Amino acid sequence: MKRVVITGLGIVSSIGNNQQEVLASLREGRSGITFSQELKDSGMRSHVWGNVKLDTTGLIDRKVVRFMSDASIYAFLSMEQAIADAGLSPEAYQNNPRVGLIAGSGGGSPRFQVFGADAMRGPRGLKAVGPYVVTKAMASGVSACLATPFKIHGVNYSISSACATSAHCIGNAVEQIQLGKQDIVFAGGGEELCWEMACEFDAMGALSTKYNDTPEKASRTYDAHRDGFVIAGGGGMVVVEELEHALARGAHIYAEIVGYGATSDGADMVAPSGEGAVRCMKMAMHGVDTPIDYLNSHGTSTPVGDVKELAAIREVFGDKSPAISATKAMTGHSLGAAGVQEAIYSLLMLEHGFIAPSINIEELDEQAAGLNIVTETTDRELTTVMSNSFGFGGTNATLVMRKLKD
Amino acid sequence: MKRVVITGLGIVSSIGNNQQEVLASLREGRSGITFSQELKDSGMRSHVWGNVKLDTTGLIDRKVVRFMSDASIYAFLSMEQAIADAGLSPEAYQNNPRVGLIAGSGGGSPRFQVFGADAMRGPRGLKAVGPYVVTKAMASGVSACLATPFKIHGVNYSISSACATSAHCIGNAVEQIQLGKQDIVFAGGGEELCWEMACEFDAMGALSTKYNDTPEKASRTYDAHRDGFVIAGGGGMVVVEELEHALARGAHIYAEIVGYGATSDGADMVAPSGEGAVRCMKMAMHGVDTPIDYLNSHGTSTPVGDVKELAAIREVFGDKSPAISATKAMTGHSLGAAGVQEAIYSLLMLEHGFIAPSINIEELDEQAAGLNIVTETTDRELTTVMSNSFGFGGTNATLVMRKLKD
Repeated sequence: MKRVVITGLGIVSSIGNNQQEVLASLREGRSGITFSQELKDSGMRSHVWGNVKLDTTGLIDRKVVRFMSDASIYAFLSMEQAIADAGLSPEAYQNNPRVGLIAGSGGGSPRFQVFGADAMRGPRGLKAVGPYVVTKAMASGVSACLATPFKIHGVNYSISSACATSAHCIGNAVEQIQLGKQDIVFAGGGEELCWEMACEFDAMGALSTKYNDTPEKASRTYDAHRDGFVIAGGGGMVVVEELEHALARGAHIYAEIVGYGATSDGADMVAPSGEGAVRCMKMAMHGVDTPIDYLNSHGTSTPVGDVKELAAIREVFGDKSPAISATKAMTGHSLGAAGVQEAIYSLLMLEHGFIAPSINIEELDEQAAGLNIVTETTDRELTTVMSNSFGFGGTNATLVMRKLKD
Repeated sequence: MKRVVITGLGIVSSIGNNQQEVLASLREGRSGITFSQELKDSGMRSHVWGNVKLDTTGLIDRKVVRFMSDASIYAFLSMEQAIADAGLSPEAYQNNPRVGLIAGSGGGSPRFQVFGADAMRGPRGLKAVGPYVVTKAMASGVSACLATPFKIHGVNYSISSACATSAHCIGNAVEQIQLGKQDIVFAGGGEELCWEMACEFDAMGALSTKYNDTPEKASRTYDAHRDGFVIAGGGGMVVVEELEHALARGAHIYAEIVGYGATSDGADMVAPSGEGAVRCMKMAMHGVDTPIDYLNSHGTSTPVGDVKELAAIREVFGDKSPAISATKAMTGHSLGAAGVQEAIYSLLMLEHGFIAPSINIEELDEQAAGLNIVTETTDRELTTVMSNSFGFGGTNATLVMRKLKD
């Protein structure tokens, strides 16, 4: 019966290496997509990506970083930011059984899986593989690599659900607190950016390929000429905390998590049914007495997906369409890190009072007609915001966050 | 405040392809470890494994199986068994928002990650990769591939936590019911068996290498000459259901889940601290008014691990040491599938009234002195059983199950 609030945030993405840079990008509709020589050289048709523009060299202690893959590094850097932003000191969160960590990635580390296989087939065998590939490649790398250095004693595991990954991590963190098991749970995720994983999506025809010469226009949610998502990477982390506990320490509260929906389509393996999304949004709005002012859509910029989601939104809201914008048009699709990053973009909009634009729409899709899709930065006092995450395998997640009465 | 029971089970392991074969093996102390030509040819030092002796060819519909890797296949076959065992008909669990699925694997699919990378580097590029590698390789493949064919509408995601993976899946399934969100949750996991993933553990020195010529004696938990675990694969799945709901339909109840502990060491990345295990077992016994009759230990057959756990058990029980046996001596370590498989071995013991033997102990370790480690099949009425799962990254899980008063 506990109330749950977010008291700190951290982020490393294609549009910024901290919340200050991300905020500026969001206000300006600044694209984080660039041309990738790595993707091109691999033989892929998609040569654009949402890359993290930061050299992480030396940013993490040698003895800690030896066990990590990029998803973990990104998540680790985001957690450090979150801890500082939350105002937490070591004695408050370390070696404390009421403090946990739930963070994951959608793909683990294809790069280190392959590195290990290649090394093993070489003339050096096991010696070339080394003793650190396991923690780099295992699916729970993101949580294992963070829980250990930060001395976490509470829950510790990774949740994985493709594009919905980090949204479920936050939702499950919420449940641990409601259940009275934890006081604080660091929730989020990370994802590496590499051709080893990207080629898989390109082979499936999911990625954009017609705008390689104009990377900033490849990701274009709702535009009539969109042709797939633009892959990205990065990390994000939020401090999910129980209300009394947060108030007792004088924490700064960004918002209260008032709704969480998690459903399944039980239909198609790669395309959304729309029906599961309807159920998901309704579940999250259950008991939310205020209207939704802004909705950060999943909108990956794919022909079928953008539309199914728009159809589900009409079903749920009918004529009360809330303001809508797809930030993926600026950032690209970070897969496992999308859920937490997009929850962070929404919290910043709620905190600073503006709606980030849905950029690159040259010709609005017909099925988007009649909806309030915001295409230019607009200042507006927001109170209740919603963020959708629908992943492959038909797994859906929706989070609803609302300002806590001052 | 709901009570949670287990009403059905399914299993595909090194010691049996169904619960009937597993039961016979457990009663006889029959080893499921064999010599692996695949492991030897790869250049590894460990040439033994706990393989699933079943040809899964044609066992799953073509259109469903095209998206799956072995972990998913093993988990899929286990679910079918569990549904039949639970007495559930399609109209009861399909397209039902109160029925969910939480299942994962520890490594996803190293085999298909590598296959995709190798194909991409060949002369055929993307054409050689194909459109199915994503669902095969993504970390949530096990849940995504099962939720879709079985028409699941409730929760759908994968939990990953190395050796504790499927134990957390079951514990999280329990919480969904206690929260009143679901009536039934299929919980479990699977893990593929391949050199691509095994070499990573061998490179780290975790696997047994001194008994390749006598495979049946390689896994020897508590023996003084153990030298590492024996890797295995397979799957398992249990039907976690709310009590009233189960009684209302006349379900057969194997046991009630009376305790679930989930902790973190926050110490070593690969070795257990023992302190996190103490806290984990205590949390799971919280409020359990009956003594633990039998404890299915994590016991992987490693020098340091077996001992830390034995030390934690002494700390918790002192002089009330319950009967103890490590079934991994017979089955090997199935990683992500270990948790649910071992919960199934314990349920069969509770249901049939016997304690499976801890085999291969020729010379008992000194630190095991004074504990009731069962080395031969012994018939005994059991009432409350406990099963431990401690994984890399210092993530712990303990489940406590008890017979429901007739």
